[PDB]
Amino acid sequence: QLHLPQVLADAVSRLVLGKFGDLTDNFSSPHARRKVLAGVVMTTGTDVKDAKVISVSTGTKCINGEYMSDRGLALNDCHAEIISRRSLLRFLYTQLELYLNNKDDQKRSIFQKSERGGFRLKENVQFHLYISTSPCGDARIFSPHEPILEEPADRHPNRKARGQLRTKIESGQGTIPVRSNASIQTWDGVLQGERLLTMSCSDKIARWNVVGIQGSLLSIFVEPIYFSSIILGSLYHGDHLSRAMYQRISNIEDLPPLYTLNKPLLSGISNAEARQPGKAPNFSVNWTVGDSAIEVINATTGKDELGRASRLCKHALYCRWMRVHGKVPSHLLRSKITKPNVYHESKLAAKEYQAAKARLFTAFIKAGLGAWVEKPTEQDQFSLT
RNA sequence: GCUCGCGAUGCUGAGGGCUCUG
RNA sequence: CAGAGCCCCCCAGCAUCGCGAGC
Ligand SMILES: O=P(O)(O)O[C@H]1[C@H](OP(=O)(O)O)[C@@H](OP(=O)(O)O)[C@H](OP(=O)(O)O)[C@@H](OP(=O)(O)O)[C@H]1OP(=O)(O)O
Ligand SMILES: [Zn+2]
Repeated sequence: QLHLPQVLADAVSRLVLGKFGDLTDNFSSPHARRKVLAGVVMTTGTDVKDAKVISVSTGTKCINGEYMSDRGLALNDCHAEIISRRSLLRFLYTQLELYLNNKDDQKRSIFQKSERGGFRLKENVQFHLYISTSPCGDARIFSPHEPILEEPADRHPNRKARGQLRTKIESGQGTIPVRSNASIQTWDGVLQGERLLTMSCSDKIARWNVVGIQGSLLSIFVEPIYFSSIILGSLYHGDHLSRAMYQRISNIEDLPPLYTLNKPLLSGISNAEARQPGKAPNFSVNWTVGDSAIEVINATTGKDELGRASRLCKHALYCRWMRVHGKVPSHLLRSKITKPNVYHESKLAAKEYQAAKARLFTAFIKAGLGAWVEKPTEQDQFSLT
């Protein structure tokens, strides 16, 4: 019943692991098998009773080059924390839908009207990201073991490798830097046997710490949302994590209004999780609050065991978003969208968000940390049917 | 305090086998 | 079908140590 850093940390770890318990027949389910667990916990006050597990996810793999969807039906990245953020997106959509059904529901929604336009978060609402381990890339690649109590020092802080943007690589292990002669990925190229690169999770969370967690489409509706804390259940290295999360791009400049370099609370837990026994599960469990049960997606194909699209895929989210745009008057829009059709275009409508993202990419380039690796354009070139 | 090159030893997503278990 | 253990091999980075060169 407190709001100290460590008490908070242990609290959200406890809550997420517990909720995952409730969602998997108390860890008996075959879908309880996991290597990395992640989740998001909301707080609406300094008391732990005012804390609510929003989303829970597992997974350690990414889609194969073969199975990319030009329709956006696949999950490109099923590393636990990424999936957690996507589930959080679903929750946000649920809350916007809450605000827009009847005036009676508004008092129970986490959103309210914004004197700058569109919607914003009610005071004292905070989100907290939990990961059972350090996010792949800069935050963990150096020292993938627990820290030792005598020498927590990097011992080689000023190396070029430090802070560098790195990518998950298809069919290979370790998270590798970006190529100096990195011919940007092509759709037909990747489908023709080329190796798919995906930005590491450290890099992605830094990105979230600049452009927000809501992504481009929700910035049409809502003001930027940031994580107030990042809790690691194991492999917590303060200096490395702090570097990866924000510190390495302190040199960033000229951010659009309401956009800051978020520096969330970083904290491990008192009792670190031991490495989960057995093979690393082929799949990725997800769950958002207000759902009947978990959803199991095959991480290699980005779909479930029967080829059905996930509720977290680009398409589904776009459908939710479209259904929110229908119910929102143009004078409550932060950005002008008027008549939306294509995914990529609707993303580009969030001009401020896109400018912030540009500032991020430039921030990384100037520090000598590399150029961000985008999916081929064809990925976001689709509409609903 | 670094960078590059060459080695040595480890650490961290594929592919292919062997054995066992419900 | 599902799971476990072991083995072989690949992946391109990271760590440690040792040589050579340079800032
Ligand atoms: O949760 P993630 O797997 O990281 O998904 C993101 C997300 O794409 P969706 O929200 O459409 O799934 C980004 O979209 P934003 O909301 O940040 O705009 C997109 O960024 P772009 O807008 O630049 O496409 C990025 O893809 P990219 O690789 O192009 O950065 C992509 O990440 P993945 O491509 O790794 O799924
Ligand atoms: Zn990751």
